[PDB]
Amino acid sequence: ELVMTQSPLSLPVSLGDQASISCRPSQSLVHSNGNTYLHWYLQKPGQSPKLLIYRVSNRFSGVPDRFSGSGSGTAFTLKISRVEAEDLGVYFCSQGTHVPYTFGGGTKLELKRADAAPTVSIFPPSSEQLTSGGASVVCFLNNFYPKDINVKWKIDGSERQNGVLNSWTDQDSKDSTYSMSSTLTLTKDEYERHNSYTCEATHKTSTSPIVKSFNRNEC
Amino acid sequence: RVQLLESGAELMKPGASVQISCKATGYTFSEYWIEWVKERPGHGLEWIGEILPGSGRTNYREKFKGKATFTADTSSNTAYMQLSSLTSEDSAVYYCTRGYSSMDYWGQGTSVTVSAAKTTPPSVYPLAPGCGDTTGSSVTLGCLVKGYFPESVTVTWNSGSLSSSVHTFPALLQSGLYTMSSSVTVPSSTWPSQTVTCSVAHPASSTTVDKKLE
Repeated sequence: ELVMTQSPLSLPVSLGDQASISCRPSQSLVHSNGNTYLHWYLQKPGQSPKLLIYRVSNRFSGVPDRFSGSGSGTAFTLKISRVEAEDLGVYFCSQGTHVPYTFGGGTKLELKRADAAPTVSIFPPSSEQLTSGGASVVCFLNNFYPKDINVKWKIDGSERQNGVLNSWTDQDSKDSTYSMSSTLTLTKDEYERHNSYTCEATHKTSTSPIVKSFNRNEC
Repeated sequence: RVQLLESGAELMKPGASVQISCKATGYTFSEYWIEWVKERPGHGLEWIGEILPGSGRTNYREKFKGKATFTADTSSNTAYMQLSSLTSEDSAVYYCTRGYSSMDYWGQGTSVTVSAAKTTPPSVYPLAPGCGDTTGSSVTLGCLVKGYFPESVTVTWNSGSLSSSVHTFPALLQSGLYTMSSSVTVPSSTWPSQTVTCSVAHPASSTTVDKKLE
């Protein structure tokens, strides 16, 4: 083994700029043969990723001029100078001087945007779900930016439940915002065992975390 | 010029094992390491293990020795991965690969999903704001889908009337069953003046549903 810390996890870059995205292994990658073995790959949504620069510096076949690859020690960089649409995705840096072949975390390249406060909407449970002895609650945190966003369900405040399914979204085409669902899942009864729940979302746009509530009671 | 094609994605019951193959067109077999990698959503890439065809030589990640087997039929130019004693954590996409001082060319992708499940249709629960909360601009709505199998879910949530922001959230894989929503942005005036309705369409069973909300 030997770690590969892709120094930066999300590159929010508007088109037409440089793209440093560093990758540091754990040990020497210099085999006792002489050549080191850091290597780059780009993974396009839906497809088996692919070979960028191989053997650290060396550029591949059918592969743009706009990619720089250079390093030494515990420091290796990949630099795309004129990023342009077809280059958007993730970039696994790799290692191959030591068994086994560790793959880095994968930094990504997403469209740049300026912040955009998330819109939350809680919807209560439907009587037919109610009817199967089940009961869900879902608070949608729609069309917003940047990604990082946690959402705690202080059902009636104290208890921090954790029977949660989080569904994200690959960035928006004509918006470049994201949107999410959160489905705290209850035992029908569990549900009919409380009066009002609250969905709490904390996303650095607000000081005071956007909270929405739902009254099982007066309704 | 060279190609690596893989068999098509499967659905396997636990215990039972699969045979993924990796046919290579465009060169001599017996010289390049036939690599295989694990792509699990979340984990990333787990190099599984090497093997060069011809010599019959092998190489495994300690982790995988005993779970995987690699064979190659030189006169058929196929590669092999047998994952015996299957399970919930093997459910992922697997790639074969030609790689040397690099991971030269990558196969397309075989998906392998482990699940106990037997085909079943989406129990459709309609998310509609209840007693007097949400007020103003867009009345947002939704249609949740609680449990079913397999991925064949498609929602025609064509608006209720005057609306567009339609979000289709991904599918979680929990307890071997599937559960995802849909969500819409309809402005006050237009609702309930006319009615919005979803249609959950699960062709894996030729069963479909239409449900008006409120």
